[PDB]
Amino acid sequence: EVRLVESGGGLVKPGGSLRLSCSASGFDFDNAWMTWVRQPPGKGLEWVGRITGPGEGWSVDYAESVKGRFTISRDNTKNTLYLEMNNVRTEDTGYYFCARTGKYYDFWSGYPPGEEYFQDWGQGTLVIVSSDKTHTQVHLTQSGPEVRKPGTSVKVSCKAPGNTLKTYDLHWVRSVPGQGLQWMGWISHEGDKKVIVERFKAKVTIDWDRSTNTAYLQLSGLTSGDTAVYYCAKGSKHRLRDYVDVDYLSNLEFWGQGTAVTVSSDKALGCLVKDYFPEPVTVSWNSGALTSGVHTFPAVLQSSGLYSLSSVVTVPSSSLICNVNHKPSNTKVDKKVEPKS
Amino acid sequence: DFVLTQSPHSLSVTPGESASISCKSSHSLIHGDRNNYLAWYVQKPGRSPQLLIYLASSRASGVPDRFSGSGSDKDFTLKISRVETEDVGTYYCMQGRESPWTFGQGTKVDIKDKTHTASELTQDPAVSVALKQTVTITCRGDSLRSHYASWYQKKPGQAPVLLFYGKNNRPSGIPDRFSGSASGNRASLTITGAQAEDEADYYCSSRDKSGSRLSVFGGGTKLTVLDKTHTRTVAAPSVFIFPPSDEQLKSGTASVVCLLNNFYPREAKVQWKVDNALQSGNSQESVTEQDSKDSTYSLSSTLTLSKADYEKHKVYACEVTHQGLSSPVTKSFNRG
Repeated sequence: EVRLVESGGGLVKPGGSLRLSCSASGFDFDNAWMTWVRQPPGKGLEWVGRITGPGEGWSVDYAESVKGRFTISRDNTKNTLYLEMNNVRTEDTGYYFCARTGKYYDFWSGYPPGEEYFQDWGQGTLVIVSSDKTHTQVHLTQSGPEVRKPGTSVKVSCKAPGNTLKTYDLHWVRSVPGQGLQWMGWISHEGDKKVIVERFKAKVTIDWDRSTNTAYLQLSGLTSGDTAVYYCAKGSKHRLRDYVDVDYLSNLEFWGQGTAVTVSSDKALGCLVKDYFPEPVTVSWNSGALTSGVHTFPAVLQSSGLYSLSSVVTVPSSSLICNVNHKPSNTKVDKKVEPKS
Repeated sequence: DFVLTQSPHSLSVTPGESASISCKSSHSLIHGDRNNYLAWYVQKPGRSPQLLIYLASSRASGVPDRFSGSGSDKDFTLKISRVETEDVGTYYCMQGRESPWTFGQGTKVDIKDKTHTASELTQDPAVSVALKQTVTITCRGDSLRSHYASWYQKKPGQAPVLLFYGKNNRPSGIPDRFSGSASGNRASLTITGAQAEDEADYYCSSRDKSGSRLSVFGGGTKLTVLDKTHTRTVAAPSVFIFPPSDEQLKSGTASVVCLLNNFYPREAKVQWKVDNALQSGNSQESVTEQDSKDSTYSLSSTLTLSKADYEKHKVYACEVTHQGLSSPVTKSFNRG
């Protein structure tokens, strides 16, 4: 029910300014404390600031490496939170999360400032502070950021203006957070080879329509592990014949902008436990007796929202009750399987 | 395939100094007349991956000369003298000799600050425990004499999840294998049951000085799991197929399941034939773990369709393409 999302993150020159926006919904924003927390890439989290509540005086407290330079304010009408970053440095580059702050104070002993903890977190926006122009080398443009329901088909485009570069071989590379870069496939500019990695060979399709100098990347069967940024890169190679030409990659020179795609995970017979509201449920076979090869399967969140898991067990061919009990919903579901026709 | 080894994993060097990354491969990367197919790329964060060095030591156009590569055969090296500000980013090495041409792991490069380098909450970063074992991550600080500590799980590129806080307060949904304790100037978080999904960063949060309105995070701890293999025997699954029950046909849905019982390796490609044709968004799966009784896996591929669409076709198929199995052991259904 608690939804925290951040926006306004982009690129600002050193010494410039940028306003971050954290929209909240799903609780009482009027009396809830809010905290800003940043994390530089590949480093650790760092407490930035926090704003108090109504009777608490709307007072704000900042970190020392932030004090005076940044500024936190809240608007309890739009249910949004702002962080105004002024005189920004090359040290303030990293992800910026907002979180609903908790007020923990043990009752009976009783102490002075207690502690602060952060309950719900936002997905985080990114702020980059490194000058440059980013547009002087935009010879390769891609499609806008797409969002798909898990299982749809998304097509990533990659075009050079008119008829720009061709003698470089087209390549597709995916950038997974933390996992690093990963090569997906390529099409030789000669057109004789279109090799896709055996890993991505299931769902991915590479196409090159040469009439308009445009590259395509088809992604069907979208899972939550493909949430990443997709880059198209054209690079040189070295080819020499053998018995059947053989190609050797030289480099990946001109890179694209990177299409960010996100799949929304938020916005011997056996028995089945389908459509039960809270996770999880337990399945014991024959009132807790059958254990030889009992393969109760984990639960998945289906399109309805409720969970659905399987529970089977291997049975010999000579012998030709699953005691399911879903307590967090008050449903005693003992059942027995039998075929019929 | 044949992959690379990128080390050191991460460096935090002072500006104006020199740095070096090494990239090691499985086999060679050399052809005739002295060529070496390997390139170096930088991904300055947010901006697209930038190319610096290609074909062993050849420097790309526009790249400053402070960037320079070396090495040959199977071990290469990249040096950056006079490291400056915007040299931050994850540096990768890519081979171009062996198809499919793969990448490395990346070396997240950071600039040492040498200013206020005194994290109020001490937190050692390297922690590893075996599978199905117990491990305790500790946090130290002067403010822990009179304040508790909250614990958070941080998987890269996602929202940090709060795990434990206060005396003995654990949120719902969070698994109960997480437990928080404290004593003296120390606060601890113990994961009694070791699961693979627990591998992430872990941060302790509390005050800085005793009696202070601010909060402070620790340095962070990268927990690492040490799962084994038990017995790695390429073993075929046992494939069955079940139809939707008639009790389910008195509603609005109808699911078709396909079973794979006790197999190895983990890889198995299941392709559904709604009517000798693939599916575009109506099939899900679920898999158990190593049963510790035979150390093999499982599979439960479900094909959920509406009842108005189930009685349409008459021949569904579950295709199992495996490594131990050679042919598409397919299982079909009828209604009699």
